[PDB]
Amino acid sequence: NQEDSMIMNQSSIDRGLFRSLFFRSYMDQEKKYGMSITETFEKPQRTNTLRMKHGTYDKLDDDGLIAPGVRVSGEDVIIGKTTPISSKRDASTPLRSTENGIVDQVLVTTNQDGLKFVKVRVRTTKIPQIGDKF
Amino acid sequence: KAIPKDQRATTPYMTKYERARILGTRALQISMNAPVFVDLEGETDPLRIAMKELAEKKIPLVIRRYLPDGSFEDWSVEELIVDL
Amino acid sequence: IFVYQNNITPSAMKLVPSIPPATIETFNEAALVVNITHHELVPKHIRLSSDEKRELLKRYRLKESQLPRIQRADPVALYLGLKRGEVVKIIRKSETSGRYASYRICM
Amino acid sequence: VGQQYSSAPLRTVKEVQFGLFSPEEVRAISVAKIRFPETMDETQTRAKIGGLNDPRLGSIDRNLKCQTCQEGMNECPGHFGHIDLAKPVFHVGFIAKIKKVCECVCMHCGKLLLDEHNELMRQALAIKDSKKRFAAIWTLCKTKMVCETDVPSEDDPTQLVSRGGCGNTQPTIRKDGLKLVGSWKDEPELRVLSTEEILNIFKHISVKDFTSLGFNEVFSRPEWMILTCLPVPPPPVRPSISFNESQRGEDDLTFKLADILKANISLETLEHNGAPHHAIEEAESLLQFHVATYMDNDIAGQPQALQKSGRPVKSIRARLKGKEGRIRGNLMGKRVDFSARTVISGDPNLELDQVGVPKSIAKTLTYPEVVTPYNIDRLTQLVRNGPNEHPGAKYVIRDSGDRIDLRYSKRAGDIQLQYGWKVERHIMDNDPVLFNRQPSLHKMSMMAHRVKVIPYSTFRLNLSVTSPYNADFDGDEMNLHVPQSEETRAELSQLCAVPLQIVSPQSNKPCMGIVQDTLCGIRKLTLRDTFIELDQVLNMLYWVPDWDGVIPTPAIIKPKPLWSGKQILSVAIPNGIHLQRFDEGTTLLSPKDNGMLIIDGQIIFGVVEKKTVGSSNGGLIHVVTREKGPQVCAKLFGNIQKVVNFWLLHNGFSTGIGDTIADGPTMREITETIAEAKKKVLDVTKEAQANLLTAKHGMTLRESFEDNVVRFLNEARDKAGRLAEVNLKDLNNVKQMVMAGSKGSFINIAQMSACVGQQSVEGKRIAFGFVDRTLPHFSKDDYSPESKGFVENSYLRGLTPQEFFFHAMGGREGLIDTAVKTAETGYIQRRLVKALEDIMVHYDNTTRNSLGNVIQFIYGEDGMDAAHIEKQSLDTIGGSDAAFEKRYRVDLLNTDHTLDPSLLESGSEILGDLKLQVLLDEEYKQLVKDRKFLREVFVDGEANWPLPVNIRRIIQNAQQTFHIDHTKPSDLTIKDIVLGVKDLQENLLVLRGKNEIIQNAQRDAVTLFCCLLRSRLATRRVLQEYRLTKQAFDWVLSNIEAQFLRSVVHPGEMVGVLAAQSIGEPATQMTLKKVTSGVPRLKEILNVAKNMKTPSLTVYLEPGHAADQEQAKLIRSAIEHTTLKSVTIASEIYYDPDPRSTVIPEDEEIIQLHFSLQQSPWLLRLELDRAAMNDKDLTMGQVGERIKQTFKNDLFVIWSEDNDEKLIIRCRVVAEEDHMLKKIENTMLENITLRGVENIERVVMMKYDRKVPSPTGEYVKEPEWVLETDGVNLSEVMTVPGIDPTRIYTNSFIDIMEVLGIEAGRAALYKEVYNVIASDGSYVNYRHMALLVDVMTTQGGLTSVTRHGFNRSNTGALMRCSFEETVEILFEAGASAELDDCRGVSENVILGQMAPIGTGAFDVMIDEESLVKYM
Ligand SMILES: [Mg+2]
Ligand SMILES: [Zn+2]
Ligand SMILES: [Zn+2]
Repeated sequence: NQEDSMIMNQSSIDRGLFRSLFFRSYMDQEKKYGMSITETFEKPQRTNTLRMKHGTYDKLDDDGLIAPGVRVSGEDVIIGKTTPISSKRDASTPLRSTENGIVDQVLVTTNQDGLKFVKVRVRTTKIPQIGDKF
Repeated sequence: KAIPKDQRATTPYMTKYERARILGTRALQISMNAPVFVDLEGETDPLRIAMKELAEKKIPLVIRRYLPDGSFEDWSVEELIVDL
Repeated sequence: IFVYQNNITPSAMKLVPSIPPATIETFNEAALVVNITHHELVPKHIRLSSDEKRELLKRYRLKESQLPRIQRADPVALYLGLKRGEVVKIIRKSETSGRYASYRICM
Repeated sequence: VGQQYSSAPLRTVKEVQFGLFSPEEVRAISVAKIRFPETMDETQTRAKIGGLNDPRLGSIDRNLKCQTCQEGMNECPGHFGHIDLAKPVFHVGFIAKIKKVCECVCMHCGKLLLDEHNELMRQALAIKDSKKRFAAIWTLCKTKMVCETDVPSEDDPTQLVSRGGCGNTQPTIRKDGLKLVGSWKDEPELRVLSTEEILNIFKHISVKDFTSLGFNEVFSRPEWMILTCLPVPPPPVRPSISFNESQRGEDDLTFKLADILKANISLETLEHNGAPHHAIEEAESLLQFHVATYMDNDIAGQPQALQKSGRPVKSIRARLKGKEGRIRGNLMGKRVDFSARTVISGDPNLELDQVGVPKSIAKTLTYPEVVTPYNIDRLTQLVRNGPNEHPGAKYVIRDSGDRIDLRYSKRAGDIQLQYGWKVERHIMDNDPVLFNRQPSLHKMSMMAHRVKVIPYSTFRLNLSVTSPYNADFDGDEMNLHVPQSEETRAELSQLCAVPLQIVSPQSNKPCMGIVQDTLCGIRKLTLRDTFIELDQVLNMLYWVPDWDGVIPTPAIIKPKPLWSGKQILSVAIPNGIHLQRFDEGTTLLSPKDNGMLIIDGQIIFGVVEKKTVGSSNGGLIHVVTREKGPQVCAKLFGNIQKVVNFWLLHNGFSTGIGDTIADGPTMREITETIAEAKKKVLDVTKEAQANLLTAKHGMTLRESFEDNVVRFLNEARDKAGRLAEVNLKDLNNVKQMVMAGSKGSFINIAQMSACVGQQSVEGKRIAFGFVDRTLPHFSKDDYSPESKGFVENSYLRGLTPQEFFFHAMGGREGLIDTAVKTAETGYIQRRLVKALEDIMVHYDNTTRNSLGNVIQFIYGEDGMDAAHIEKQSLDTIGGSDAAFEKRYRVDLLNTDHTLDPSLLESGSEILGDLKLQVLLDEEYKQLVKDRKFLREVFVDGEANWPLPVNIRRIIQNAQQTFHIDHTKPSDLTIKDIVLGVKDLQENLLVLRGKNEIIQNAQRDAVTLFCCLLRSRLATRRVLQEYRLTKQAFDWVLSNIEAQFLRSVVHPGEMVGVLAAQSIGEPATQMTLKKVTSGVPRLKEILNVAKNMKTPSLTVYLEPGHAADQEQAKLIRSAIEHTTLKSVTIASEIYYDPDPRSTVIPEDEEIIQLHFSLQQSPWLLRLELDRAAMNDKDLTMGQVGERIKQTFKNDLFVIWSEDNDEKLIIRCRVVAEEDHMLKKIENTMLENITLRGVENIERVVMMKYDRKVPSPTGEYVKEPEWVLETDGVNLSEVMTVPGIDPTRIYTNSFIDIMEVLGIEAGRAALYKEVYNVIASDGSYVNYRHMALLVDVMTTQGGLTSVTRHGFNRSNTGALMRCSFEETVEILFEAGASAELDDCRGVSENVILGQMAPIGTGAFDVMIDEESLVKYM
């Protein structure tokens, strides 16, 4: 506890002492080229272009998304977007490398243009650590 | 061009710097599979063996002590007093 | 050495380089009132000979450059009547030594 | 390091010959033709043409094709191209010398206007400095703006020289961004000095002529300052950052090249075809524009030329300019591999040299050990663990250099390692790493620890190392760097280890102290009052890691076996230590348990706290490092912490509101102390109202009350807190803290338990931010205690709403100045360290640098290693010349001065001997020699000076390591002692030299130490006081000798960087009969300011009359500037046409007196103040004759005398005079000096308490008169009868060196800096400042610590560009074909080389001969 620091009762943290939560959102759209060429929202796999990310696509369903409630890991795909060029480049968006957690809400709407908007949430239980600020 | 071994205003003591670089060059070479001029008496850390080399003062290194004017003087590891 | 009350004509002082090798030094009465040199703050300044100067560079392995240079206008370098090149051996005192030899080359 | 071998020989970068690109060479040096801005793709068809990209430069898209060089992407350095400009262009920055040379060279023949016929031009041609040769030539030739066809010879004037032809006039060249403007005259015709016209002349310029300027016909000609050939930068300078694949990605540099390429073929169209002339100058000026734009956009030419994005466009200048601008953020500074940043936490279990390293960080950080038979087998276990198990390996590098990435290999378990391979193993337990807490302003801020792979995600550290790093466990973020070279980890372990820097070279004191819990626990235990019982004692004794397992005798064994808190602490303390302290309340029986006595690692008495276990010069810390060792003492920090804290854990400590409350009536007494001073407030308040206030010297009446009213409010603010200070018992948990020192001060007790006090901004007691009142809750005109910002309440009682708001504003200031000075100080560190960089200690035992220019001829004027020095005492200066005689004089001829045969075995026979007393004469006479010597260097008596080799400590050890019984006489002969020193005196060496001067400045260097040597080892003091044997004496001489040759400074030590890193570091901590308070004062001296914020001249009285009160009473008004403005109330003009008769009745008789015992019709009458006159003590006759002799014979004076109450001085003169007389009164008041030297204002008197040796020898106090003044103009103030023109000092260091030599300048500058070291009380050894002070002196005068002092001098082109100005500095390196030594720090830094710093200085080789011997 010297030069400003402090000791903590873990057998108390265990009950709910300074137990918290933290929720992160993710954004992406079904971006249009004009000539009715749109990025595809699904689960891409190699074939023609193979310009893809390295994470786990395997967790996502076939609407190019994980349904909320699944345990996300680290660098695994959360957003499945395929880039058509003149096939399967790819512009999929994965989990932030640092983070971990569970999917909270998988929101999908239409923008002012009507482009398949995605809003995924990453629900983590931040617990008192050996060097957290208080 | 240089200066001879007689005529040395250079401290006859090894500098804490010369210690660190001899004991370091021997640490490098000895880890680089180089010949060991001391008996490996239970010693296996390259840098450590190099230390028991300056002890047995059987390091073949010679220090080129350059004078800021241009010319220089030579001193072997044996030649330097280690009161460091 | 000319000791004027107020000043000298710039018409006159152009007649200073006129008689070489002989050097003509000029000092106003004003700074002479008090001995500028006899100060607490200024240590000894010594005019070092051709051989004394050479020896300095030969032993201390220096160059015409490397030396901690001195002003010509230094109230000392005029009180000693110093000219360019001359070495000034200065014996300053130390809080951690007592004495230390500093050498200056006049400009 | 580059990737893939090349048969090319490898080497150093020994010179960097800067120059200019010959538009001739640019063409040859090009592989590419660069013709069109169609960059890459041949009409979207994904490739590249003869355009901007790879017409033969280097391909993008992970491909070879780089004109035969190919080599992929990495190992493929960029390949330059070219582009021929359609018309010459003024190279943006070289536009300077273009205007300049043009004013020197005849714009007709290409010959300098002036030559070898003009004497000052000759004087210039002679100057051996390449740009100062220009400096004079420019100033010279710009003048004569007509070249001479003929001019008279140096011999006779009727005899002319046709030297060079053409007599045509030169223009008056002035800028216009991209085109110069001439001028010649009937009627002025200004010529459009065009690029084409200008370049021509430059070609013609005589070799010898551009040679006599800053130019070169091999590296940089002036004819290349104008571009015809632009080199096209390759793509790894202007990248192709493609989005996915079918999307562009060119850098803004590729744009401005395309925008030039457009502008080149535009000027080509107009030229090659139908010429539009005054439309061609547009495509020309745009090419001229974009070539000047693409290099620099951020210039004086208003258009920053924004690209269609509003972006100024990435100027090649903006790409190299300061911090993260290549030189200062990508070259001098970098982002490195093998690094780790983590949160910090405290630790009572780690050794001083150990670092907290979480598992994950140890598993992420790799070290490459070479497969040698020593390791191999264990590395093969690491190899079958990979990066999951703590000890494992990330990669395994083959003999060939193929990365076996253990993590995914198919043979990852197999791995059959061969020798010479490199296994990239995790960094593990007790390995070396560079741990660091930002900013790295201190040598001590970047130190090396020992890995101890702990769980839990934080970087933990020993709590004694909380101070040298600047640590606080509020989640501080620290760095970590993993060495890879077994040579590099040798470099950490030998100079960067924590146990080494225990003792601070920066100030000659140890910089690691025991803190908080350990600082309060140790004192709570080292008391007479505290004891421990066997069960808890045994736990405490075992807790010492290296305890002998020996149960010490319990001091009390009566009706309880008890162990004192000191007999258990003595256990950790190493046997052989000697420490004697002593204080006020110490009497060896120390009733107050005061002082400190530790004889042979055992406590006798005293209480351990800051004065022992604290980071102090005398402190147990310091003692143990010198007297026992470094990795020995760092163990002791651990031993103590472990044990003190084990006892503290069981004794317990807490601090609550109970502490803030003083005993009942003391709290009442506090509001009595504030009330009595509140009455002392109304005293002055009532005194000021009726104008009875005696305003002091150099003080306003408004100021006089405020200055005094503050005094009694703060006098009582202090004594209010003092009441509660000792009222709070020995038990007070807060008193206990401050007792040891752990955390807190008296002020704290004051502001918490008694009263807060006065709050002020800019020093001003919170004034009237409204109309004459403090706040709208106040009455108009309230200067009251509470009104101008005084708090009577303590934090406990709770402050009132008002008492709280006034606390906000005063605290507000203490947040601003933090942000301000912490940043200014940051720039102040930079400057000191960029100036003192190159500077170090050499083998000549001299102080040199980046060239070899000497600063000091012996480092530190002495030649010792900064920390080896402990404040030693010179016993020879002190006492009366009689006390000295008793203590030192030995006279073996007199019965009453002979050393009795109780002192030496020879004592009875050594008496009455001729040559034996003749010997002693030299002994006492050399001491009397030493006496006055030390009394000349320091005439203030003080003996407590920083001197190497603690002679005290050696004898301390001798008396208990030789068990000398001061019962029987010493064996020694008088011959043994006197001479034994006379031989030791020789073997104590600094400069090892064998000549004259090297032997001479050597004697000079160890003079002081020798005077101390002579004080202790003097014959009497040796046998009378010491009673030491020949054996012990020889040990005393032996131990002093080598301890001294260890004290020699190590050639290489970056003494310069170190001087700055001991000045710049504690400058930050500065929280600041009136001067500039430390911080702004420092920026005045460092920046060398002549426009001083606080200029002050201090004069000491004339030698004799020291205490003469009246002497200063005369000099004062004789030095203080008095004006007619001072003594005058009102100057009026009347119309008195008659000389004799005065129509004024208030003057009617005044005239008739000073008249009887042609002249002006306009009268100038002016009234005087009797007090203001009889203030500088005046007469109307004084004033009268003063003005009389001012105007003299053109203006006549009459006046009323001091007897006459109408204080008037009437004046007249000799068509038009109403305006002419009104003109006179202007000069009259402002310029007519009446008394004293001008500028020198507020002359105030001081009875300066001096130090003079008494009539008996005793150094004694002398109260003498000194006139301290607010004015500086020494020039004549020195030439005064009543002053000491030797003691006379001034603030303006400039004014010192000006009038009294350059070696007195070094002086005024030093004194002026040491009184900045005392501006926060803190110490810095003389050597650190005396180096910097010598830096701004060794030039020949005074130089600023800025880009126009050190960064503009001699040092190589790269050593200067590394600070303040960059692209700029490098531009004059080019045009004036400059050169880099590659001798300074900054030089090798850029190149990524081993600079000649410490370990890098000397070179190591192997003698086949010494190598062959061993076998
Ligand atoms: Mg901080
Ligand atoms: Zn290439
Ligand atoms: Zn001409």
